[PDB]
Amino acid sequence: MQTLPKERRYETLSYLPPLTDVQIEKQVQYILSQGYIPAVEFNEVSEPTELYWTLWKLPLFGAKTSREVLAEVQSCRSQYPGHYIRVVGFDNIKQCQILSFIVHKP
Amino acid sequence: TYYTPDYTPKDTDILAAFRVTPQPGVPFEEAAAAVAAESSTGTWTTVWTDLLTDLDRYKGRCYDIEPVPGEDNQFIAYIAYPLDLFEEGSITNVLTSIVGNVFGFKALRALRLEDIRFPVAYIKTFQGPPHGIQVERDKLNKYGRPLLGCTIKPKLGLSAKNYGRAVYECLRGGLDFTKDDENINSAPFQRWRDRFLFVADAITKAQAETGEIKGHYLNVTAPTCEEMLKRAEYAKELKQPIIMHDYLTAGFTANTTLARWCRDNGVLLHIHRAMHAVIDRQKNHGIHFRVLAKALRLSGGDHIHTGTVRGITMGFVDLLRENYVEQDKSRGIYFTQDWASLPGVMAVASGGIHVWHMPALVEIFGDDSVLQFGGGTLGHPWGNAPGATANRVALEACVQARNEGRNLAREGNDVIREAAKWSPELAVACELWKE
Amino acid sequence: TYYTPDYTPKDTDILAAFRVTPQPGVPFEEAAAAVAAESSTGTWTTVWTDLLTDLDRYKGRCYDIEPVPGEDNQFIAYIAYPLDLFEEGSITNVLTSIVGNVFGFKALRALRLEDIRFPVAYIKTFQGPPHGIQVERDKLNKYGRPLLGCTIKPKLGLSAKNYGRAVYECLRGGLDFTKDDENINSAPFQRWRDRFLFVADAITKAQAETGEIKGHYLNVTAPTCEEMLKRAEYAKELKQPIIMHDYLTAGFTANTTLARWCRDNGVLLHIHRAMHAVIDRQKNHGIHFRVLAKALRLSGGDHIHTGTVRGITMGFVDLLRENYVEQDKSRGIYFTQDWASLPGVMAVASGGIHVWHMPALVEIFGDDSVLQFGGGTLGHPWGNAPGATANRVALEACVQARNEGRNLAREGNDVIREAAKWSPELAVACELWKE
Amino acid sequence: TYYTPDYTPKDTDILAAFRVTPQPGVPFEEAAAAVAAESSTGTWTTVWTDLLTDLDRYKGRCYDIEPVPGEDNQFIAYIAYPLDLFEEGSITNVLTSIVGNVFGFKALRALRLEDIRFPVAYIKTFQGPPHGIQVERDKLNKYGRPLLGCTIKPKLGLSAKNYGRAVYECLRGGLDFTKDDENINSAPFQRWRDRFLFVADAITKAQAETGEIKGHYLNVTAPTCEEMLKRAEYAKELKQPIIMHDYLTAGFTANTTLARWCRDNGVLLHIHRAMHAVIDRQKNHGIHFRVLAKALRLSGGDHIHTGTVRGITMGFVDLLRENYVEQDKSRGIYFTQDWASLPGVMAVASGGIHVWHMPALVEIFGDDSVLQFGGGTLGHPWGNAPGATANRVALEACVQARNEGRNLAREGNDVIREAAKWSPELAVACELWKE
Amino acid sequence: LSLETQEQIRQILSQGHKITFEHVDARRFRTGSWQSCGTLHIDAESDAISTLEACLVDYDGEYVRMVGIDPKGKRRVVETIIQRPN
Repeated sequence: MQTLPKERRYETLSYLPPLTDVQIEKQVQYILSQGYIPAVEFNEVSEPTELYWTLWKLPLFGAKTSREVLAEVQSCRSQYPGHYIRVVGFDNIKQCQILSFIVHKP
Repeated sequence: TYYTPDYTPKDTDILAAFRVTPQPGVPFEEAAAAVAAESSTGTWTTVWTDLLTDLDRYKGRCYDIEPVPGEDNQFIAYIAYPLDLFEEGSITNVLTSIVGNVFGFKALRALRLEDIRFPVAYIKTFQGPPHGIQVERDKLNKYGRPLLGCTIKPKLGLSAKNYGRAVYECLRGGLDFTKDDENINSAPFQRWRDRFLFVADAITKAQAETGEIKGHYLNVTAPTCEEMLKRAEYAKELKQPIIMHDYLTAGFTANTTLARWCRDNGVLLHIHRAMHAVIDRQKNHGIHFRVLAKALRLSGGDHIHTGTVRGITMGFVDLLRENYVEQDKSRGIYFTQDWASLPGVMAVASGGIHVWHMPALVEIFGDDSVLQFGGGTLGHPWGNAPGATANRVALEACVQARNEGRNLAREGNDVIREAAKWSPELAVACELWKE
Repeated sequence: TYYTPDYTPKDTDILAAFRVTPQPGVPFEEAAAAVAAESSTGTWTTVWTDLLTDLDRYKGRCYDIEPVPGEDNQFIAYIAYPLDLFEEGSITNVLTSIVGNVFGFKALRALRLEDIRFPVAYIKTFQGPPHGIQVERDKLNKYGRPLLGCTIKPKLGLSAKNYGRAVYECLRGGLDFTKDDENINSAPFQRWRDRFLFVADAITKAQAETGEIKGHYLNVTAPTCEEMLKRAEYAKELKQPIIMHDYLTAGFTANTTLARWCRDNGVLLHIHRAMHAVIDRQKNHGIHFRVLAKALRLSGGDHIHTGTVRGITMGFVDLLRENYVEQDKSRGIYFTQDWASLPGVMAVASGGIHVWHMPALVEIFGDDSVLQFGGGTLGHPWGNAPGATANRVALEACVQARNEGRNLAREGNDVIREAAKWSPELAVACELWKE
Repeated sequence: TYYTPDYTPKDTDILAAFRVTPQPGVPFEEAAAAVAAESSTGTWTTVWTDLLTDLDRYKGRCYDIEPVPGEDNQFIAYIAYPLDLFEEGSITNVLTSIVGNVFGFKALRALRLEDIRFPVAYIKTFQGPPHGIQVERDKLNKYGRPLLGCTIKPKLGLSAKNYGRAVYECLRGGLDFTKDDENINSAPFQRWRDRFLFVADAITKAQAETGEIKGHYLNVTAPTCEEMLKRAEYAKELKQPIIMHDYLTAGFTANTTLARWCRDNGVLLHIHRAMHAVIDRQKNHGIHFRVLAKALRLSGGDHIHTGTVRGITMGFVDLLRENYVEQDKSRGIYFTQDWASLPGVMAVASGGIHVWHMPALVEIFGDDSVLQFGGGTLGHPWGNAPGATANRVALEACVQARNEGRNLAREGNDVIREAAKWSPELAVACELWKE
Repeated sequence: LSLETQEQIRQILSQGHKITFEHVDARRFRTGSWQSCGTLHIDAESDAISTLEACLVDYDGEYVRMVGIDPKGKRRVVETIIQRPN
């Protein structure tokens, strides 16, 4: 028997070990493949009550390859090191977010 | 004067599919004209009062007979009912007019309603779901993945405080939701108001811990309509995002006043399908579940139990989620149903599943469904908190594998065993629930 | 640990009789322990939470197995449920706990609930009938004789005014009551409020004419619980002695809040048994009507449809009227039921009867029953008013013959033909509906 | 026709034990038939209206006479009353029908009701206690030990603020509860609303200090039923876990509407037994307290004053706590009472006890009781806060000694004195209240 | 095995009823939770007196009681406590 340690969790893909930049590339490849619109979001503090983070630039409407979304990730990581950042995927037919996962911790 | 094959159904008309088994020596035309008559403006004799009202306009009539392949005195009946004769925004009437006393007719041994089509004009009168799928994900802030629920065992026995602690350990590990059993109401051993107060202390505790929005379905089902509304006044008061109800047992009218109230107040409602197995079980007699699923979507409901797995089950699952669904006779769907922008109801999968059925249920149900483990979480060797982290890591593994582009039918047993290497809690559960 | 034959049922315990058809290769002990378990504190696996609560005290258990004569893999199962685990004054729970999902079990093909015994302790929590037989005769001032009702035909078509006049001519001749059809609710062609106003003008007219108390059953059945109560507020307002409801279709919870309201206000309620034929038809599958009849008596109801005729039908008729009924296996009754001073429900006989079935139905049903003619009154050669006086004189002839001391089985055709000599209206009806 | 010895009592029947003292020259049979008659369907003359109703079924009758040993014209009468004739969920009727005007009969000088048995069927109609013992311990989070209360002295004199401070110092030391006096209502010197506001400030103060859940019984007893509910609306508003009522003086109907309200809102109710001593004092005349204790358990109540000590007191103490209690004539119990899963009421011991009666009261009353010190806490040489710590350490010493396995009858004075060595507060109180 | 015990044994078995004997320790007697000991549905006097002396000795310091059971559906007719704890 083992007792479960207390951990502060971060929505989808947080119970898996922290993601490698290759695992990052495969999950955004899935966003552009299904035809959804990938975007970058940042916030100072992470809490269950607040449901709007500060949007980074615009949703990248013209995204051909998954590398263009990775370069937008590293430029925000450089600008705000002490911020929470996550990448989302808007769908245009069903008017809802498909995917929401957290990439950098302060 | 009830059997008219030449008739061509209109768009503002409700159409029904009956599987008929007549008494031997009864023709295929007369037993078809008898259920078309006995459901709407039908009488055993000619009465004089029929000459003042226009009988031709209001009457339901059989337009098509199809004999069932490989079956003797077994055929499908298609009857069309004018739109005007039903009352507006009430399941109670459509249920009452059609499938009233056409059942238990002396002319026929066995009868089964297979399907029911709603014209769009009739669909508009109802509220439908108080929220729907798209609305529901937005209030809870959860995307990408199927949602995870938990049923507390045993069903009746625990004190209000013991219930409060058994719920605390489960959401702590990383379950989305916890659930009350379908037969717990206001039992002498735990009164509802005490259960409602201790569950409130354990959600706020695990909310400030893990840092996510957590919930618990508070069964509201009550004998009278005052008690039901009054219990719900208390759940709103403790700021509870969700409650739940059994619609079949309380009745459609009980379920109706509730949904109006729930849209008024912005609480999400779970629906359990208690007492379904007595009507929809027999393939010769009863009403098919897909009829009752529609009736639910229209009554209103944010969640609904669909039952665990096959060709038949995906028929009425895509029927509750999609805006437009096409006629497919192999799947089990007889008519073209078109929903007028009405929000979708989320599929709930519960009843005897462990961490090895995990690859099978994410692929078939997809993304917009709730996966609920009754016996699979509590019965962990290490307790409720490790049993939860076990099922959480196993879902997130299959969802990551699916995106990258792996077939979970082929590499289904493969992704569960890789994940079992770096997490201790899944290694002891893979051992226990074997193949 | 569920199958225990040595157990001896207590007095404060609810007992049930199931007709079981197992899958071949399934023993008679395991399929019996599975429905005894799956209805109450039953789980497919051993869970750890069962060691904190006392499972021995709460569990339902099978105490007696009886093999059905002349039937293979067919036997009767007797299960006993402790009193404590059900909630007080609610049919919804007793229905939900027992016959929930024991149906559609993989271990068994066909299942049928035959009977259900209520201990007196449980019987006391309910209101039961708002009035009963004795109370009902006293409000209407009618003694000696069976009461006569009438169903207006056609079912859907007539205007609110035409309905108002077709009801006026029937009570004028000498019917006690008139009745709305089971599928008329708030149809576009006649709205409920208009129908409620014209029927009010025709009762007061024929009341001041013939000099007797007349009534009409105003169908109240509505989609939501607000509408139902609000329509009823209007019937009380026009001083209507009776209304009516369909209990199966609206649900038990809808039917419950109504009966409480009806006892509060002193209006007599008629209950139609719409949609009964789909459950109780098959002798291998469903629930027997006698279970649902009890459930009605307990929910509450002053009248109930029993269906027209035989050994089985008199079983559940004497079960609804008598205070004490004895176990009789040939009649169809499995248990000794004892009612604690609870008033009786009046039998309603409707569905395809004419003036020649008149001797047969006064003798079998007796004195405390309502005889209802759908097609038999309107379809008279001379109209609604002569068709009523026809059925009135034919009842009063059989009731006078019975008192003096004549067998109506022997001299049944004799009393109808003597009466046909001095009354012109019965001479033209004896002609038409022959043998 | 009232005295029938051959009669064997049924299970659904209420049975009563009367101690009768007839006028000299009156036989033992006629005075027994007269109290059996005058309580239920009894009249001094034969009236004609008795031949329309069935008198045999409804009548209460004396079945057994037992002469009291060593007493002339003194004997025990046993009368049985059919279940039907009482109204459901009302103490008011059962009290009214039986002990109405059989008292002050000319045929007899003295009369005393000793005991009263309730059939299980009748017990189910009531709510009973709003919570019970098991429920109550769970809301307060207190286990192992008897709970400690305090009565503020003097009874009438202190201002609303002075009351607020005298309550603050007591719970600070380490008492569980504080209590209002039985004659404080809405006295001119302190209005209820002011008293209700200052006690709210002192509980929140000592709650954040010692780090435990604290309470105070707020006397709600009011002249009218509006005022009573309206004062209680205010206690719920300041989030008070407990209030209290005097049931005898306000009446059973006042106490009833309250208990329904209290279960509705989840507030624990204390009951004081004010004005008990005028009825239950005399051994020849009145009603025994055990009858009234039963009547309380059924009316509802979470606490009840039992009185300080012996063979008689433990008779009605084990009668209020236990689920099943057996007939014991030496103890004072005449009938076998069986409670249907109804929760137990906690014993309250108050009236003239100090730190030396501490060993005697933990052993006799056991674990599930409340020990209350009126004069014993305030009258400490050092004040209210040390006087509280004196009684707290003295209880915890006896509870620890009991668990290890020491007899508190032999070593009772021993444990109090070896605790007096390391705590200064008990050394000055041991000094003051000596032997 | 008293004179009251064997007359009730004989009164139970003279009705065509079957005897069941049940024991309980003092703690579970609170909640009226008794259990069967020995052989159930006893239909003769000597089987009744033999398993009575088996259960008086097997559960001495417990309650023991005799049940008269009507074999028709197994209905409980008559209940009587023989042995009580010391």
